[PDB]
Amino acid sequence: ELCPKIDLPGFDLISQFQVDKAASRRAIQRVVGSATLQVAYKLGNNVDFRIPTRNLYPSGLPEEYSFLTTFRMTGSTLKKNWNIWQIQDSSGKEQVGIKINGQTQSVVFSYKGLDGSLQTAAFSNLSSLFDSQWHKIMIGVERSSATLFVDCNRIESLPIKPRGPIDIDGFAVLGKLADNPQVSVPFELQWMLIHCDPLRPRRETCHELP
Ligand SMILES: [Zn+2]
Repeated sequence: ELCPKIDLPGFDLISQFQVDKAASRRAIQRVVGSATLQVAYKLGNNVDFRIPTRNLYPSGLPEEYSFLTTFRMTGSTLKKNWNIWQIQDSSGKEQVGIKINGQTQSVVFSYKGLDGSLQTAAFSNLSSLFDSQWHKIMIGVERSSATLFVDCNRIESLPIKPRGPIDIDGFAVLGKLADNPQVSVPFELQWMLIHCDPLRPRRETCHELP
C-alpha cells in the first residue's frame, strides 16, 4: 500500500510532521543549517511531534524501504540514547526505529521479528558521528539486510530477520529518549525522508555538508 510496484515514491517527514508549520507558527526556532542557504529546525524542548500510526501506516511498513535524515546534535545530547524516528505502540514500546546510541557511539535499527520480539541491527564504531557537526545518516532496509550510510559513505551492512507485524495502535514520533517516550531530546533537523526505494541512499550526494 505505502509502496506499490511500478519512479518509486518518497515521503517528506518534515512535511508530514508539520515541523515547518510549527516553525512558521513560532512553535520552534528555524536556524541556518549545514550550509548557508539551508534551513534547519531546532528540536526537542518540549514540542511533541507525533502522528497516529494508523494515519500513516495502517498496514505497517513495507518489506523494503530506506530512511534518510540530516541532523545535528551537540553537548549533553551526544551521550544520550535517543530515537530520531520510531513507531511505538500505545504504551510507548518500540515497534520499528532508528536509534542514535550515544552511550556506545552507534546507530541501531530495531524492528519486530516474526515472533513479536524486538530485533536489532547495531552499527557500532561511529565516533565520527558525535563531533557536533552536521551529518547525514541513511539506512537501506532490504529483504534480508540493513545497510548504513554516513555522510554519503557506505559504512556497513548487517543481516536482518524477516519483519513481523507491528502494533499500529500507537504513534510515529520524533526525537524521543530511548528509555522514556515522554521525553524529547534537543537536536537540529534539516531533512528526513522515507523512500520506497531501498537503494535510494546510493544515489545521494553530500555537497551540503561543508
Ligand atoms: Zn498495543
